[PDB]
Amino acid sequence: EVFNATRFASVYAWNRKRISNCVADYSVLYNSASFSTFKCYGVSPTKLN
Amino acid sequence: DLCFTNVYADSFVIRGDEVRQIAPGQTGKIADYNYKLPDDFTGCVIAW
Ligand SMILES: CCCCC/C=C\C/C=C\CCCCCCCC(=O)O
Repeated sequence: EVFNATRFASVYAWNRKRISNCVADYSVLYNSASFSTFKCYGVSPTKLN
Repeated sequence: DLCFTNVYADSFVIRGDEVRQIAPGQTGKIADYNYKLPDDFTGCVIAW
């Protein structure tokens, strides 16, 4: 619902979505999602799991 | 101006978006399942 959305919002009207009660197993994005930029600021990536 | 003790060259081919994953403390498909750099990594990463 986030990375595979058909339509994205404009930057001046950027969309905000609440995420709650879920498991952030981002490895499922490894199959089809390729990201040019992935920068974490308040947490190290390797600890995200 | 330096001499290097144990020079090892690790060569492979990845995606353009996965070049950023070649770092000591990165996560991702390549960093987790394919090629991981040590936290105390001493060396140089080159990609073209
Ligand atoms: C649906 C959103 C859930 C967010 C939960 C909050 C924190 C979890 C963290 C990171 C998830 C996104 C990882 C994207 C990059 C994957 C690795 C890569 O390709 O380099």
